[PDB]
Amino acid sequence: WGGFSVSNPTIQRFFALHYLVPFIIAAMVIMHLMALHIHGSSNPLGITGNLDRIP
Amino acid sequence: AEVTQLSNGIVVATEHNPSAHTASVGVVFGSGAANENPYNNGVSNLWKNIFLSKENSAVAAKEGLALSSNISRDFQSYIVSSLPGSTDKSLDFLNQSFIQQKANLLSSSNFEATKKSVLKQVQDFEDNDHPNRVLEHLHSTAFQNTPLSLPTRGTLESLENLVVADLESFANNHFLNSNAVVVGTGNIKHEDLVNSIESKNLSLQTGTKPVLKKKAAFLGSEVRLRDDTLPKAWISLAVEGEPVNSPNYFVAKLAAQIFGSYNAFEPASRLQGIKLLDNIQEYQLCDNFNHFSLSYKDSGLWGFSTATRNVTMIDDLIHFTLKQWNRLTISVTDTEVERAKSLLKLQLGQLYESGNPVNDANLLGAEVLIKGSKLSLGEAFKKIDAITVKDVKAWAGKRLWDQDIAIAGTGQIEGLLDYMRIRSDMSMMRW
Repeated sequence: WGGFSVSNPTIQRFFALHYLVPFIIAAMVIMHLMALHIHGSSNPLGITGNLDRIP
Repeated sequence: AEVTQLSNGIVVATEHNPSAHTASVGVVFGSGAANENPYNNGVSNLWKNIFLSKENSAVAAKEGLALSSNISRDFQSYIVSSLPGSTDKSLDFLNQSFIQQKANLLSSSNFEATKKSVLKQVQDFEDNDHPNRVLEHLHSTAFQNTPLSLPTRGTLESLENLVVADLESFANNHFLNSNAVVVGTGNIKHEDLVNSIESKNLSLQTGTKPVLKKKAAFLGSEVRLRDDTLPKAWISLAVEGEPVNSPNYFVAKLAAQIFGSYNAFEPASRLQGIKLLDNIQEYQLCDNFNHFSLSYKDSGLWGFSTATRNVTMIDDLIHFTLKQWNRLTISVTDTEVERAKSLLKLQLGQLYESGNPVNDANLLGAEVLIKGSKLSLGEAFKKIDAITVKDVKAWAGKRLWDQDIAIAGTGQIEGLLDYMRIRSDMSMMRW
């Protein structure tokens, strides 16, 4: 809070952090895509997709 | 290339060659694998092989004669070779194999032996001759459910279902005077042959005509024979080409000469003045490639074949090649066209001015069956020189730019991208 209750210091820091987290999420999305990439997507059949891939 | 032709029922065609030492006489019929159906497919190949059977060859050998037979798509040939004087013995043999021994060749003992041989022939080809096998499948898919789709050697399935009757059926419908031209090449004179033929008479199924059918058509498609146990990837890709005797017959052949053929292992081949070579040699995209402009009666195929051990970069091989083709429409250079003119002439020369008479016989027969006469090399050279950059661009804009393709391939083709990706490379983006 930065004080006795949710007040000025809280709203102002919450805006600063609101602006910050979305860039952290973007970075995690890259880590997400990196982990997806080495194994590729799965498919509805739940089995290997290696015998028939399309670009 | 002396054009000598005479008709009196039978159409005789000869071509005298002072420097020769031998002569070749035979008959060329205007029917081939394209005049067959899915079920008797391989019948012509069968006829070719019974005509070359040991029995019928031992006879010709004693007479000092050699036997030749060629089964193509629009025609078939049966040729007899001999010394410049024994030209008459040759005629006695043709007169025999198609009027006398017609039954001796079709005996149960002979037919069964021949059928068993071509059966083993076609099998080894489908098992080991990958580049030709793939080229054959290019025709099969490009012209599916149309005449030009049937392989010349025939299929195993139809071959083992063929019986003596089929040969006769085909023979009665195709080995006819109206669908034939007696050819004579080497050093034999026109009159010398025309009189030796006029000596004998008869007819044997004359005044008949060959059957008719459906018109050949190109269908943008592909056939993939993936085999991961083979060491390479063999592929053929093409667009609808030019039918024999077409306004753009030569422009198409010139266009193919521009990208030519290549063999990675031969030093001089690596030095050719072909732009595409700059792109494929760095990462060695293939062991070899060969462009072609195949021409038939109703249609043709324009494209290329290639073999490679670079199984992880096939997409680059295809990409650079098709990217070069785009150039024919928008930026082929004057000097590329001139280099092709020279090289085209040289190739047509090596084809028509071959020292071998059997080759000339096939060339002569086939050509007169279609245009009535054989194309003079001097007239071909003039048409080739007349070709300009504009001509080439106009042709590619019609036949190449953003047009459907036919693809065929076998072996390690996992790296050959989907149809649409390859298809998209038939054109370039622009404003």
